[PDB]
Amino acid sequence: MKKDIHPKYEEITASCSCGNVMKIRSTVGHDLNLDVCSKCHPFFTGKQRDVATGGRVDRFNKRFNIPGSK
Amino acid sequence: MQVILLDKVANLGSLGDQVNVKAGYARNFLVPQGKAVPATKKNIEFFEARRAELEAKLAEVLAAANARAEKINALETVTIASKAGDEGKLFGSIGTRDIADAVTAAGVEVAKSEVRLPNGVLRTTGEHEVSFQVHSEVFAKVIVNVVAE
RNA sequence: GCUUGACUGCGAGCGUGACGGCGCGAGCAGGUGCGAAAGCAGGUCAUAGUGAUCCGGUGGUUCUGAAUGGAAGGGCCAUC
RNA sequence: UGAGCCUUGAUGGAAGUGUGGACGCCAGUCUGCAUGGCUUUAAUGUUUGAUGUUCUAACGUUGACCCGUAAUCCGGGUUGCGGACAGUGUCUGGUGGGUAGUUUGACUGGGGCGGUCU
RNA sequence: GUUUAUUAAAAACACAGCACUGUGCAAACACGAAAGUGGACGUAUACGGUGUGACGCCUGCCCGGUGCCGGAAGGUUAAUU
RNA sequence: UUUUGUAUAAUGGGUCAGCGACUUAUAUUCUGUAGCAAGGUUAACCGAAUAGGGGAGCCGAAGGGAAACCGAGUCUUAACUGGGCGUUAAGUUGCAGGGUAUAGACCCGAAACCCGGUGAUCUAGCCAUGGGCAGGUUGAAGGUUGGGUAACACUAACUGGAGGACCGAACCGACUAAUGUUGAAAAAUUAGCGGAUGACUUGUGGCUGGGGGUGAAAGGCCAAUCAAACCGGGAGAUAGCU
RNA sequence: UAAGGUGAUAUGAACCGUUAUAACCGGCGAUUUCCGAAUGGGGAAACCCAGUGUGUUUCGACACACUAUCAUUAACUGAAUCCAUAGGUUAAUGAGGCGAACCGGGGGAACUGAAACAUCUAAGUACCCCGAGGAAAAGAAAUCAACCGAGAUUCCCCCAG
Ligand SMILES: [Mg+2]
Ligand SMILES: [Mg+2]
Ligand SMILES: [Mg+2]
Ligand SMILES: [Mg+2]
Ligand SMILES: [Mg+2]
Ligand SMILES: [Mg+2]
Ligand SMILES: [Mg+2]
Ligand SMILES: [Mg+2]
Ligand SMILES: [Mg+2]
Ligand SMILES: [Mg+2]
Ligand SMILES: [Mg+2]
Ligand SMILES: [Mg+2]
Ligand SMILES: [Mg+2]
Ligand SMILES: [Mg+2]
Ligand SMILES: [Mg+2]
Ligand SMILES: [Mg+2]
Ligand SMILES: [Mg+2]
Ligand SMILES: [Mg+2]
Ligand SMILES: [Mg+2]
Ligand SMILES: [Mg+2]
Ligand SMILES: [Mg+2]
Ligand SMILES: [Mg+2]
Ligand SMILES: [Mg+2]
Ligand SMILES: [Mg+2]
Ligand SMILES: [Mg+2]
Repeated sequence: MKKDIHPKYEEITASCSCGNVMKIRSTVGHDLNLDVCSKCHPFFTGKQRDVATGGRVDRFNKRFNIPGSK
Repeated sequence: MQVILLDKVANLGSLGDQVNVKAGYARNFLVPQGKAVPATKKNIEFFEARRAELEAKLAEVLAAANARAEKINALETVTIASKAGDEGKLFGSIGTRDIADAVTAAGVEVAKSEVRLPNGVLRTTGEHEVSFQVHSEVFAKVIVNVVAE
């Protein structure tokens, strides 16, 4: 709903029947939530997927640091 | 993809291998519970260094002690004295604690370990081919001679 | 019987329309067919048989082509 | 279980006995055991897909406990059931008067109906 | 019994009864972007939706059309590669 | 005023007084007038501010062609002819006016749509907690006892007290007629009328919000408003109509 | 600064002032009940009720001060589990509410126009919401230009309807 790391959420867009309509739409992202820190205990968090990777890319732990200074 | 190891895992994944892994590399297994990976650019920078540096500590055992046979086999034989009576039967028996100390004074604190010695010899006076080894691939055949003081 | 004038490029001057537009047209240029030749032929005896624009499709052309050479795309001509 | 690889046996090396098997041009190979002198296809593996079966570890739990806490909420922990299922995001086909915006011509002895429209 | 407060009290709405249909419980269904709540602190002798409207004797033929229920072998067919 | 046409019995006005409708901005084009002239003129800005400075730039003295391109010519065509459009038309910048364009665009006026708030002190449902129902009837089930049966059915007195039960005040409701209709009253009064222990009736407070609620269903009710409430806004909506 | 004054309807009364300290004007300070973010709990705003302190006390007890939530840190504590977290207590700091336009950001109509209407228009406007400042925002080229070169952003005139 804000994705703890690489924060994202409900952007708005519109629809397109190609024929007629431009009804507004609305996005979101991805819910989901895992993580378990091998430096203490399994802290978890709700993050997007493309948000999980990134952390799991070269953070995973090297990233909690930003939430420190939330 | 592929990742390093920290264990053995059914698949070519011996301690220290970066190959044949599956998507979502654990993070729910092989990384958290048990071994791990987070390969990255910095984590291999050290681990990968293990290939080169380990080969050194592992090379020495095959460097200094490999052909080291001469320094204990350059002589045609070692010779110790004792006591006999019959056609040269040594009462007790002279062996490791003896051959060793002797050659040790010579320059070999050799231990009675990997020595092939099938029996505490010197029981019979004369020669006795006693091969000894310090390392796996290392070993040397050295004949010994029994004499009576 | 012989043929392809159901030609290509223009057009004096007219008729008819609010306009878009529509119609008639001798004569000129290039090449045709028919006739010995004068000459006739720019579709059918004439008057109905029709759809503007836009968006595009196809072929032709060095008209243009966003640094330049190309290209895409645009124009122009022919046509759906 | 297909397809690719590509590492091996089978289309262009002589025994004597018993007997197993596979293909076989049915003048007859190849190999098991007890005893002796590159083109076509089988399989180990490896990749990649198709379906299934099992598992744990993600994910769920509107089962049971402990703690925060002399809370029905929430969270964290122990355990059981389920399990890569379900569920969600993006994209996508079908449904969709539930809901929304609209359209539904003119002439005409009033309007309609009929008929008309170049 | 109810109804058009302020021109209609009725033959209309409701009713108990009947039938069809859906729902295995985190129920179907409804309110809600969600959390959550109602259904129900109920659990198929229960809850919902539709139609008929005590009771009596009954409720015939049609599945072509539309809708719904099952099948899903074969044809056609989206994103995707 | 509107009409072919109105004394018209078609429209508007009781009368008077005050107010009440072609404006404004920039752009474009004509007309008049003024300046200058193949040239006319500056914009922002600077500023010893209406000066002076600033000529970025806009318009005209050249046009033709779709254009490259050519040029008083040029397109057209293979054409050197003809035909189309041009070629000894002075423009330009102010000022005042006629018109147009963008704007609310002479003025007044919809029924409506959209956005955000206020409303369940009426009313409709529902929740919690309290209250009301004079009097007079009928007389279910159950039960006791007598008869009766092998035993149960069954029957008779009695007791018993049921019911969206019966007549009828309070209370609740509204079927009929008269009166009222600038009323006593924006739904009542008078005489009758229906229910009146029930799906009853009522006090207090609470909960549902507008495309939403509630609805024993009439599109009914949601504050004298309901086929989509009231208030404020988009707003001078739009009005080929009066 | 001064010959006059105690605001107005508002006089009357009782006073204050007059050749160096009334009144009046300006600066700084004192006091500033209660309600209201409202902040001790509560609450039909201006009121109901409480905990811990304090002095006086005619020693009865009363008037006053502090006690909101949240965050940064620190100190002390301390579960499920060894630790360790979680959670609790305290202290100091700061924040909360209110505002005219202008500014940045999240969300975002329809009327209307197209002489109907769905693309398109109105318009990113009206409106709602968050946030900051005297200004915001922007800003020092992975810019533009054409083979010459210019040189962050910003605003005005023009290119051009
Ligand atoms: Mg004819
Ligand atoms: Mg509709
Ligand atoms: Mg509309
Ligand atoms: Mg008509
Ligand atoms: Mg009745
Ligand atoms: Mg009525
Ligand atoms: Mg009535
Ligand atoms: Mg019926
Ligand atoms: Mg029937
Ligand atoms: Mg008339
Ligand atoms: Mg009159
Ligand atoms: Mg009239
Ligand atoms: Mg007057
Ligand atoms: Mg001419
Ligand atoms: Mg009754
Ligand atoms: Mg009466
Ligand atoms: Mg009665
Ligand atoms: Mg009430
Ligand atoms: Mg009303
Ligand atoms: Mg309004
Ligand atoms: Mg508007
Ligand atoms: Mg108006
Ligand atoms: Mg207080
Ligand atoms: Mg308070
Ligand atoms: Mg319109």
